[PDB]
Amino acid sequence: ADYSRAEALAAWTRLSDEFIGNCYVSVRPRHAPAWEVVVASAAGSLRLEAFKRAHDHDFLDRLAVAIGNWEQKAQRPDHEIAQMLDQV
Amino acid sequence: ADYSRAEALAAWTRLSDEFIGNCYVSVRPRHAPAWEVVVASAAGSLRLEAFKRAHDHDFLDRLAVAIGNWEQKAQRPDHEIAQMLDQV
Repeated sequence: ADYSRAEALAAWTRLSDEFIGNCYVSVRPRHAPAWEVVVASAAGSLRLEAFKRAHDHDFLDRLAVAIGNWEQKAQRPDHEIAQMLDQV
Repeated sequence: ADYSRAEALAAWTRLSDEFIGNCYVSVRPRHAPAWEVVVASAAGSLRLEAFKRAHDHDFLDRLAVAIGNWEQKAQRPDHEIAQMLDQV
């Protein structure tokens, strides 16, 4: 079970759990568990659990874009967003 | 360009402009205008402008899923969300 990309996004982001959860709610496809399910299942890092579930359900690409969009609104440097997107 | 799906979504959602904008921020691909550009360009309905731009840039499907997900949290009936998804 290789969660390298999920772990990388978990480390890279500077967003709050509130904002990460809001992104998850928006981008979640129906075959992925709802946010409340994720939160309940989470032992330890919540953003790691969310990003693992996005990886498992093939939407981490979209979740990474959402996270990068909210980081852009908080003036995260463009090249740092592009570095994250390349990796994740 | 056929904007019927954009109009359908604009005539369906019960979310506020601010909530729609937050979904848009998450789902927007890089080649779509930022939310503030949309806001500045809308001559009529802001939500319709946003949905037309999503149609143009091939993300209206994702925006519709995001809005449906937030409506589902507001206890919008499940068949209504599915009607919107079927149409849009």
